[PDB]
Amino acid sequence: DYLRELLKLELQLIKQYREALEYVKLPVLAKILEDEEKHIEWLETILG
Amino acid sequence: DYLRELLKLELQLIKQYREALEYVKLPVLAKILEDEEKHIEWLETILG
Ligand SMILES: [Mn+2]
Ligand SMILES: [Mn+2]
Repeated sequence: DYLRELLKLELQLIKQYREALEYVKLPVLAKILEDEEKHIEWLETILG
Repeated sequence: DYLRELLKLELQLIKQYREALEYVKLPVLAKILEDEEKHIEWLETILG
């Protein structure tokens, strides 16, 4: 579950990232997004 | 403040990351940590 909990925060994280991106074209914001998306696939992979 | 709010979630994120790392030697967990740490410096840089 610890792993679910992180998958949960990350998923909460991106949304807020994506919110900013509805409004501002800030490439560094889009670049964090991309890592978290990676970050979230590893979680899913290791959750099975 | 939107930027503070993200700096805030990230900071909340790592802690939970670091918690797992007190217990488990999972290199992929340590590798996320590292990105978020980057993720957090960009925030600080852009917060000024
Ligand atoms: Mn992440
Ligand atoms: Mn991050």
